[PDB]
Amino acid sequence: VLSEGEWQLVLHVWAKVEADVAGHGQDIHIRLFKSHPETLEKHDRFKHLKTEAEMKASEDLKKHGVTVLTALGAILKKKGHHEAELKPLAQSHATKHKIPIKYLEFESEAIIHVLHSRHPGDFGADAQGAMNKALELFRKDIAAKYKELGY
Ligand code: HEM
Ligand code: NA
Repeated sequence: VLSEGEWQLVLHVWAKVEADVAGHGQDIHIRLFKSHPETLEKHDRFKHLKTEAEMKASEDLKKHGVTVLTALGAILKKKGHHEAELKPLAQSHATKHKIPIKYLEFESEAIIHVLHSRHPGDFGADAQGAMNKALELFRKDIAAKYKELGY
């Protein structure tokens, strides 16, 4: 739904994520789990990590963040043509992990906050708008697949 110009801002900012994917992943998950503690309960792997120092010390959580941001980066680089990338993600998050669509909204907010905190200069108003639109499109298409799956 984005313009080419907006996609360029999305991908330009994502290149900075890729310069420290693991660090971005940790910051995003710490923000998600501290702001929305109920999400922490859906991560059986991590629900025992109840302090910020405890999540930061978890190499398992650090590895998961890379997995997550690697999949998200692959989706964003498709500039909306991400049917095949979203299919297995919707399938697992709807029917295996049982993640409400609202939690993807919480994670999207956390991504935006971390990008702004690490890259306040490059993640200005226009890049923030483009990245919000890209994540909104991701959530819309995931929600449509949830419905196809019966969830
Ligand atoms: C922000 C967008 C998100 C992306 C891109 C993403 C991506 C992924 C990927 C690639 C996996 C591993 C493969 C798979 O099982 O499908 C995974 C696993 C998982 N995700 Fe997500 N995810 C997101 C949001 C969330 C949210 C919000 C929750 C719940 C709070 C969640 C909970 C889980 C759980 C429980 C697993 C299984 C992990 C395990 O125990 O090994 N995800 N995700
Ligand atoms: Na579970």
